[PDB]
Amino acid sequence: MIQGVIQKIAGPAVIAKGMLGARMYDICKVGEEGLVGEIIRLDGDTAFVQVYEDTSGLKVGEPVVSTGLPLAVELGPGMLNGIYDGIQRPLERIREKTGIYITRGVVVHALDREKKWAWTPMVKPGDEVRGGMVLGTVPEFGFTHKILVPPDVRGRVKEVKPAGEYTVEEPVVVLEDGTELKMYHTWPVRRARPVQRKLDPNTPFLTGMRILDVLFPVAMGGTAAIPGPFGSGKTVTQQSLAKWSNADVVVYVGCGERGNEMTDVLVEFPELTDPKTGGPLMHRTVLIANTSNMPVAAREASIYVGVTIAEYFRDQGFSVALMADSTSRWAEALREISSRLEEMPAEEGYPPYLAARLAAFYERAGKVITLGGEEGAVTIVGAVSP
Amino acid sequence: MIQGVIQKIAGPAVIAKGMLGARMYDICKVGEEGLVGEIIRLDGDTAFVQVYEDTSGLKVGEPVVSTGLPLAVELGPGMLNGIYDGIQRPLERIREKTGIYITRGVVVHALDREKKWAWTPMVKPGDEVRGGMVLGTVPEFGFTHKILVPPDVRGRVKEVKPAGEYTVEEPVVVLEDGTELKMYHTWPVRRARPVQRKLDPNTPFLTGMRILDVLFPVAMGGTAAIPGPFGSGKTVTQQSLAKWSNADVVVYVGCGERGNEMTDVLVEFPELTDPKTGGPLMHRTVLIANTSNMPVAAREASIYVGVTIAEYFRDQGFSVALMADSTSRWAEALREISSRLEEMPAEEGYPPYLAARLAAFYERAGKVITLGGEEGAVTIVGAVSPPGGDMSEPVTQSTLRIVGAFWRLDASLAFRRHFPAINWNGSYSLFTSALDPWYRENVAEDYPELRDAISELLQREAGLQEIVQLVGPDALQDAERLVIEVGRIIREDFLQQNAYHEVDAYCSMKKAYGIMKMILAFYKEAEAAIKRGVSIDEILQLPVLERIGRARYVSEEEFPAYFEEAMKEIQGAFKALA
Amino acid sequence: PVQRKLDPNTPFLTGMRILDVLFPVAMGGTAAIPGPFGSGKTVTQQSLAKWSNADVVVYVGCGERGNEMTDVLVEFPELTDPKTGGPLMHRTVLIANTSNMPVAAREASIYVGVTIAEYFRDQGFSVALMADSTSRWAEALREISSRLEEMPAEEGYPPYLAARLAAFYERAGKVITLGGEEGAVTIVGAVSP
Amino acid sequence: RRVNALEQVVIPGIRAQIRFIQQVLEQREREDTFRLKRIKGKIEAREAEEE
Amino acid sequence: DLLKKEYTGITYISGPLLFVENAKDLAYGAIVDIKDGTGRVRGGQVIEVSEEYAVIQVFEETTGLDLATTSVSLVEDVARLGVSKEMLGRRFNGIGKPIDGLPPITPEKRLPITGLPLNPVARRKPEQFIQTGISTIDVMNTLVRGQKLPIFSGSGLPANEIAAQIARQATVRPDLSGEGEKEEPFAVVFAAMGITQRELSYFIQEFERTGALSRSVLFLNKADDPTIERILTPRMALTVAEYLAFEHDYHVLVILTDMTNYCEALREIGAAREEIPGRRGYPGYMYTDLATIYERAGVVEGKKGSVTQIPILSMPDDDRTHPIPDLTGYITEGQIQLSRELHRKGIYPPIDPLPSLSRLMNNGVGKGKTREDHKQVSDQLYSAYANGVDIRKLVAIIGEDALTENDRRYLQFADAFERFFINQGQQNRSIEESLQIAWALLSMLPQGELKRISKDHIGKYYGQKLEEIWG
Amino acid sequence: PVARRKPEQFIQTGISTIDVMNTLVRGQKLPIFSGSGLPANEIAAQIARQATVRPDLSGEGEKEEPFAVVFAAMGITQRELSYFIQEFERTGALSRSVLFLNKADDPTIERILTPRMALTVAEYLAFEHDYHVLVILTDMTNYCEALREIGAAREEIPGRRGYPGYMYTDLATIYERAGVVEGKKGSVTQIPILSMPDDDRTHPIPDLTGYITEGQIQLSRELHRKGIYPPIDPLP
Ligand SMILES: Nc1ncnc2c1ncn2[C@@H]1O[C@H](COP(=O)(O)OP(=O)(O)OP(=O)(O)O)[C@@H](O)[C@H]1O
Ligand SMILES: Nc1ncnc2c1ncn2[C@@H]1O[C@H](COP(=O)(O)OP(=O)(O)OP(=O)(O)O)[C@@H](O)[C@H]1O
Ligand SMILES: Nc1ncnc2c1ncn2[C@@H]1O[C@H](COP(=O)(O)OP(=O)(O)O)[C@@H](O)[C@H]1O
Ligand SMILES: [Mg+2]
Ligand SMILES: [Mg+2]
Ligand SMILES: [Mg+2]
Repeated sequence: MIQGVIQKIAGPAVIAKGMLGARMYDICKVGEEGLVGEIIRLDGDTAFVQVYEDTSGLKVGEPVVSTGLPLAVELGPGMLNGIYDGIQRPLERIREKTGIYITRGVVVHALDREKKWAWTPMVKPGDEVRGGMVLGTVPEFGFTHKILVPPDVRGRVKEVKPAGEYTVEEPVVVLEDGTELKMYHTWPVRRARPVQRKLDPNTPFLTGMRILDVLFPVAMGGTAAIPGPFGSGKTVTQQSLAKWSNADVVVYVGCGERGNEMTDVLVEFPELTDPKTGGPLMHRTVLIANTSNMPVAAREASIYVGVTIAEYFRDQGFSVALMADSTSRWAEALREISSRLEEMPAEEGYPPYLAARLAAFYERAGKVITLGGEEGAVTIVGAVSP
Repeated sequence: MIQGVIQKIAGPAVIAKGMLGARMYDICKVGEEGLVGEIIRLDGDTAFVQVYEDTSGLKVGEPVVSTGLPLAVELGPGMLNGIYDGIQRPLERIREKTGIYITRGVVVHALDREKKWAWTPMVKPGDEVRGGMVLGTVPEFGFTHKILVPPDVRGRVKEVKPAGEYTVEEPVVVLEDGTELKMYHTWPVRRARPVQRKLDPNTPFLTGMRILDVLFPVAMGGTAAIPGPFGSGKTVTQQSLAKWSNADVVVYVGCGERGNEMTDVLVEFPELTDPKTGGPLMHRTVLIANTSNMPVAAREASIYVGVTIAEYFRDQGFSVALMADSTSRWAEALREISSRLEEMPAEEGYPPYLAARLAAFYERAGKVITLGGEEGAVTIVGAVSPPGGDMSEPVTQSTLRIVGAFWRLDASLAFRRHFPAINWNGSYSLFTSALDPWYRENVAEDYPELRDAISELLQREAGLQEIVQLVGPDALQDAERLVIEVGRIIREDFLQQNAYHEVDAYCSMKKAYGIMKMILAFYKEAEAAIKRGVSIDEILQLPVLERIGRARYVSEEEFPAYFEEAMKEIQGAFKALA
Repeated sequence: PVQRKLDPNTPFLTGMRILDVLFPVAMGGTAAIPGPFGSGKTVTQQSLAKWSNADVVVYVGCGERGNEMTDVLVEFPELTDPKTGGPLMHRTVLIANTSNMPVAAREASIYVGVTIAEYFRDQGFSVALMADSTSRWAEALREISSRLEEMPAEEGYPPYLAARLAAFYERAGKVITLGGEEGAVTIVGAVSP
Repeated sequence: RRVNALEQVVIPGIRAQIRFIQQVLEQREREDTFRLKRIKGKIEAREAEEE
Repeated sequence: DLLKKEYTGITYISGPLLFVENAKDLAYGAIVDIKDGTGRVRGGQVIEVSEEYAVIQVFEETTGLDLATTSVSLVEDVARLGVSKEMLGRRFNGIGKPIDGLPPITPEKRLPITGLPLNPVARRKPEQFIQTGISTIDVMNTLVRGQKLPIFSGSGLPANEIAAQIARQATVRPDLSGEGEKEEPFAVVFAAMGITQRELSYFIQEFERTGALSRSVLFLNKADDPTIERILTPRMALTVAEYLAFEHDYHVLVILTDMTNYCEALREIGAAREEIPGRRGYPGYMYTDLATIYERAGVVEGKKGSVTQIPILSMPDDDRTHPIPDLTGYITEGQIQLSRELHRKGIYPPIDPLPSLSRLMNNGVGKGKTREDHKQVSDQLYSAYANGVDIRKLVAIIGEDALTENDRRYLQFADAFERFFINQGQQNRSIEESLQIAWALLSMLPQGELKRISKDHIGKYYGQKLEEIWG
Repeated sequence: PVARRKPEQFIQTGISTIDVMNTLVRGQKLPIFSGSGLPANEIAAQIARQATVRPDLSGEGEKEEPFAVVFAAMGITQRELSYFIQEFERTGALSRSVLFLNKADDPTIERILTPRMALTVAEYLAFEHDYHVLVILTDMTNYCEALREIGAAREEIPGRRGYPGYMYTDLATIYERAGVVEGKKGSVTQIPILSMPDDDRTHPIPDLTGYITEGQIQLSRELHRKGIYPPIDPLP
């Protein structure tokens, strides 16, 4: 791969040299410690890397290795009932490894590679499969988890594993050309997942609050924003929506907020009851946490990871509700990163491309017809803390 | 000529190399297409050229040739009844040559070379001539055009051609040194034309609008500015001034505004009638148009061409009025050019030399004694759209210090359709005292006293309005209520003027004097009746109120009978009340 | 440097009824007397110079109008010292600046005065220091920072204005000198919003 | 009643608006000063360092 | 040549810009194709050139580009669009490529998208009055054929519904002017900058319902599309509109969905180039750039076609002093301003008549065009409404009981004016009905105070009761 | 500063509102604050035409000493130039005065250098030949604007609002030249004139002038519109 060394350090910004051949928005490994970085500039033989972890103690001359791939998540069984870092790292494995403090340089897998899952095949040899088609089902906590072909895959199948228990990284389907399909696949978080059609929202998103349901309704597949000063009740409203709403899967994103607001959700939720299945409430919830004293550059990654997971659960036919705790912290992260690049800012120091990012993020929401034929929807409620 | 090639293109800016020998502000020909450009920088062997035409499609390596002369205009017969672009090219010739669109690289002469003019000499061989002296006479519509010696020429004459018809290229003078003089000459636009002496301003510039002529006069040689937000009425006021003023020649300059406003002038004016000659109104007007979607760099050249033509018509002996559509567009053009040069700007991004340009432009206005011994005058009215929001922008502040009158417009008055919407509190004039002797002789002996009484009433009304916001109109006593009602009467009747009405569009001086006399007589009678114990409510029910309020729409020649009848009714009504 | 800073426990007898009774200031303390123009700052400051119980008096002008500085320069020598009947100028040091002096001289005016006051403190005396119009010293500081392109913070003032003001006022206090004796410095500063 | 209403409601609101507008204008002046610093630094760099 | 040249010396990629150093052969303003290492082709435009290097802005995103394998190829020196009469009923993206699945258009001509200025001699005065079916537009802010009449809107206000209603109901009245045979329908050109799926779905449904897609041409640039593509959409739309109007004698109506997004993209490009800013953030040349878009409308001497523009833009904090509404109001020929306070009371359409303005009204009204009493009625309505608003501000302070009879009459006129004249719903009103309602409202006042109307018109029309029309 | 002495003698300007209620003293810097449309030029011309010293009231009757007026005009137009020439030449007041004129179309550096030449001449006449001189500066707003243009042309970072940081020092080197010196008989008195740009006294130019000068005279707009001349407001 492309390999080079470091010659400049200033906060979370690292400039590497000898990187001729690296591509834009790739993922690099930085230093002896092995940090995670992303390239957003190219200039001659040099590259500009923003680092998603702490850069203290680095020195000039440490090696930089490029993986050649953009920032991607692992989508598959095992994401429910889980709490993840801003770049999709399970927090309880980090607790088991390091202890009570989050140190940098820890490498963990997103999905558990050692759990056995029950597999029930659907396809037959000789069948023609396309992107987004369903091949196999796996039992989860009350749900039925479907195994989907990656969207950019077409071929014919002659190999099916029989019904048994396998891990997530065993080939269950082999295509005619030799492509092996597993229970999980990876997707870059900056690309919107394909669909067939988008539909007009026509059913309400029931929140359980009188004033929001009666006077100012939001439809299944719409977007909403809730601004207000500190102490107004944004977090309590969002947590009440997580508890009581009729969505099948709830994805909660904590972007630069208090750690207590996430510990409360972690502790209290398993004792509650799911309104529409009767099981524990935590079995339907996915948590992405990046508190305020964690690295600044990881705030953007948390938002994109959350919206990518919510898009993934839409394609299975569920109805997903996404709650972003604060987008103002994401805006502050963009301001900091642009300040390291010495770009000319717009009003209040925000970069001029700030509105484009917000437009691209909210555009992911809608009621669609999935590639497999089922109907799903994603609704987004984002809190603004000005 | 100095020749070189190009290596930089970025918008309206072109940087050439190999140009050692070029001079500042020369005219260069850019590219094989032959575009017109101007030099503003010198750096070693490279020069910086701004282009007056579009630059898309040019390639690095095309030649650049310098003409060695600055930007000049052709002054002579044939400029009246014409319309020109920013660098003095007739638009009718372009319309003949091209389609409905304006393309680049069109070459046309400013003065028509085919038309033949009647020539009548005024000199004989052996005479001594000097710069600015006349020699000849050419008829042109209702005017007699005089052929002037260029200001830089002195010598003795031995040649005259007799009376005949000749083209403008025909030279009919030969001096002893052998030089030739023609019916036209070229003058650079950035050099002010010389005069013999300046004069004090002592004659009003009659605009035909009541509030401007009465309350805020401007002299014949003075300057005025009219700032206001969009939709307040600058362009309508300027076109009314173009139609109804008593200037001999009106030069109208459009700088960065809509093309429909120029089309309106092009269509309506040939139908209208000249106030002082009875001919078509378009025979006295010259238009210079550089619309908003035309190239940016030509906006400055349009202003300079307009002021140079206005100065030229002054030297013949006329009184010229100049209307500048917007100087804010000129300022924005200067800001646009300064971005390419990478300079360090002033408060709002404008270049620091902006304030000197405006002062140099406005200083050309005045009443002079020309080099030919006659008397001429140029008066400049410049509309200043406040560029961002308001009156604190540097353009308006720089304009405030060099103008003798300041007609501030208000958006709140224009919202409620109270045109002309002049803000009376924030406006002023400095030409009142000088014009006072003229008003006593030509209008009426007591006219300044009536004007002072009207201003005193408006000030009294403005004072009481603070109390009205505090307690309401019901708490005021009867005298102050009467003052408030009379102020409302003045605002509704005297100041308001509809520019699209058939009769109200123009108002002479004596009609305004009569209306002021009627209003002051009514106020005196009302105050006397207040002293006799009459309540205010029954006074306002009088039928004479409608008689005053509709005195605007009475025609000019019907007016004296109406004035006599209204005065008699004013006397009759209040004598029977108490 | 000193040995030890003591707590203030003796009053600074200003010689005025209201200031001594209602709003006293202890020796080694700091007082501020603000007010708009025409309020009465200068008269009170000069009365403090004339009538106080301080052994040595230091008077600092941060840069005044020329005629007012002329007035205070002429008026002071004519007076008499209330302690002994001698001239008042024998116990005073005068620092004088006008508005046309170099801007570096006006900024360093209050530091020279406080340094001299600290010097007399080490000998065992009690020193009263009067600063006139610290607002004009702040203006001089603002101009110096504008010369160095210091990115103004609050209105035009540099971000470190409060640090300099803290450094100036914290020099006042009753201490035990290195020689084993006791001295004090009292600072009164006039502000003109 | 009128005096009390004017003393309590109107004057503090006007004062709050005045100070808010003053703070916004001060912020804009600070931002343009920063931009001027950057462009001066850019101008002085390209004129000397290049050969 | 047999095969075209390629340039590989690229050493800069940051944001939307891209530097190449061996490219002196590219003309200024040219269009280029940027080839990825994987075979993907992206478009770009050259705006700087030198013997040293060239600067290229990229339309699409820059993900996946690298300095070792990327190459730049050349397309023609001027951005040219192929147009035809066959393109009515088609859909296109932001850069002119089909997205309806049909084969591409065979061009009759290829025209530069930047356009050329119209000669002021060749223009003519807009004259024809257009009956939009809305009283507050027909009577007080009249729209004539050939006018640029933007709509100033807020965030939650329904500008799209008003624009769709105007496009549905717009017609001319040859009978009033006596011009003879009835017109042909308008041809609609719809250009969308960054637009959500909700607004796009609403517009598509509304055009499908009335069958207007057979006459329309749509240029769509969605919210999830690349931002720099928004530079080219209005220019391509106006090129097509100009071609249709001035070469095939159509009557074209152009709708621009949100000029705010265009200004945002323009600010992005300007800030990438370190240009001198305007007032808030926007570049100093934004006035000139907007002027090349708006000023392409009008009518031309000796031709039957016409182009009418209805841009829609959102004032950010309902603020009229923002740079975008300010420059739009300086360039265009009027504005229609929506009011949030009227919207909160359930009034539709919520047009506030006082800040609204139509500059070209006087050309299209008067006798022989609509009727003889139009202008005076409009002026009297304006003055009476202004007095009503002032009296509202007065009774906010002093109280209702302290009013006289005159102020009470003006207050009741203002309330009835809003409730009946402005609130009309989805119904279609002719000009005669609107004038009748306006005269009925003015009959609530005594004849003494309406000084702006001539006594003949008062003697003819005054005295109508509103209960006959509304009861 | 140890060479100056306290001002103690008055100057009779001939205007009641200045002579009685706002007395002008030899050695004072007393600015006139005016608006935009207010007649500052007429008041300046009247003061220059009428001002004189009164030795008979002083002492036993005193011995007479010369008097002179130095006039500086910055950024004036042609109309003001003609007005001042005609005002000074029509009554013999020119015989005792010196005029420095700078038109609006003249270069800005000459505007910068204009008041310093007037003050140099005033200092020379007062302290070499024992004259009592009176210096009048026609408009300080024009001087401040020219200073801003010159500073921006030399790539200097501006100060508080738009004006350069060293403007407070630069104005001080102009105002503080006036005064009266112990051991000498002559004195210099200054009457600056300036127009408030926003018509607000919190603008930097009026604000910095209040720190250096010793008073103010303010013209009133209401008195001007009522027909009163000269419109001096006695209260502020
Ligand atoms: N619906 C509610 N019912 C009861 N108490 C409430 C409700 N909403 C808010 N509160 C109270 O107000 C507090 C507001 O805290 P919350 O975290 O919701 O505020 P916030 O606006 O999200 O602030 P932050 O910006 O700090 O995250 C709650 O902790 C609770 O005490
Ligand atoms: N004196 C007047 N009488 C009647 N109507 C007037 C008068 N003045 C202005 N108006 C009306 O107000 C409108 C103002 O438009 P106008 O072209 O004068 O604007 P402007 O303030 O000059 O703006 P800009 O040139 O910046 O677009 C006119 O079109 C006309 O409808
Ligand atoms: N103890 C006092 N007795 C009489 N007058 C006083 C006293 N203190 C202050 N004043 C008055 O207050 C006014 C302001 O004086 P001064 O302090 O010199 O100016 P400023 O307050 O502007 O600094 C003086 O005119 C003076 O007469
Ligand atoms: Mg919270
Ligand atoms: Mg106009
Ligand atoms: Mg004081």
